[PDB]
Amino acid sequence: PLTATVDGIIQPMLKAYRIPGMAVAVLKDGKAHYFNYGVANRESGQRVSEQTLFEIGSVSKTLTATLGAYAAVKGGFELDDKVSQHAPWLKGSAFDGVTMAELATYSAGGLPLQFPDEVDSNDKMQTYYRSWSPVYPAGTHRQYSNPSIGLFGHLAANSLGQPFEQLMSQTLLPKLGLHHTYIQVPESAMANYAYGYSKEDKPIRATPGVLAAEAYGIKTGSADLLKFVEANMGYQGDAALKSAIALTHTGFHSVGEMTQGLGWESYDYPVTEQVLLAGNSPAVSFQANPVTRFAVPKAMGEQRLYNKTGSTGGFGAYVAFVPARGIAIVMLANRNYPIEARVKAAHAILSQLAE
Ligand code: NA
Ligand SMILES: [Zn+2]
Ligand SMILES: [Zn+2]
Ligand SMILES: [Zn+2]
Ligand SMILES: [Zn+2]
Ligand SMILES: [Zn+2]
Repeated sequence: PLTATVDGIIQPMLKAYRIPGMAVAVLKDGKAHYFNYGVANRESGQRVSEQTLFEIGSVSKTLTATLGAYAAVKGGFELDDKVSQHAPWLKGSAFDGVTMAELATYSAGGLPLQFPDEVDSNDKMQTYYRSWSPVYPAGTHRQYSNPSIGLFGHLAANSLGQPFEQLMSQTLLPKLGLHHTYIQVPESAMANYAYGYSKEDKPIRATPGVLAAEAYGIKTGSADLLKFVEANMGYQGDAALKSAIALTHTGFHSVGEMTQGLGWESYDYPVTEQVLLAGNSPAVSFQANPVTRFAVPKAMGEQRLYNKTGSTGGFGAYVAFVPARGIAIVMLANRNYPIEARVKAAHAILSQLAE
């Protein structure tokens, strides 16, 4: 049984981690199912719905990756192009020796998790990339990195002659049928925007930063985010967007049991909880690891679990889907609670959905 299942997993988790609100959406047998808990705003008491806007943090990277793939499919660049081919200001830099695909998959050579301290203007960002010295040879190490995929999204949008935000809001989101998903939440929708809650229980929301839109800037609810997942299960429409989504299901290297694609990370299905936790642990996400290189990028197919974790100061999100079994789960919360718990919860739920 569906509702009691989700409730049984989710609600104890909300109490244990003091999660004020969570929106959950699952895909099964071709239908969306919504389960909503608690409040978007603990002081007003406004209840969470599938239309409540959450910061989804790095789940945004899957949309950025899709935009990037779309630009590639439309001929703005080839994934194997050197980065400086698409960044005149980077010619002569280390990015002469880095591909767009490496940049998208955090394997450029040791770009850090966050921009350094005062790399926080466009002009200082440009100087930063220009003067960057690789820690590792290109394509040998995976180090999860906002600068890395941030630059990828930025240059990809530029290859079509548009700012990232414009290409996302005027082309990609509308073509995916996502009309309630935002990089900047309009006044008209501000009523739906949840508050995040810090470790100290203060209401907070993410602020704009250098390449923040690209790396972790999407606000959306569970309904829209599930629609994006549905497009990843079977999109039939514009051939280009279909081809783009297909590119995000391509694997470029692996780290242990996890295969890195564009935005999505995936596992061989069926996958155990232990393997899913490991692939999403600090061991993989907060340090550089040598990769298992692929002879050529590989279409990963349907017998996979695809996922992405996402966090901001006040928000915690998780998404996972399994195309061959037609199941997916979206979990959006307004507290940045341990990824470990997100993963157990989702695994327990998906396990039941499969059955
Ligand atoms: Na069974
Ligand atoms: Zn239902
Ligand atoms: Zn500054
Ligand atoms: Zn630029
Ligand atoms: Zn629209
Ligand atoms: Zn696919």
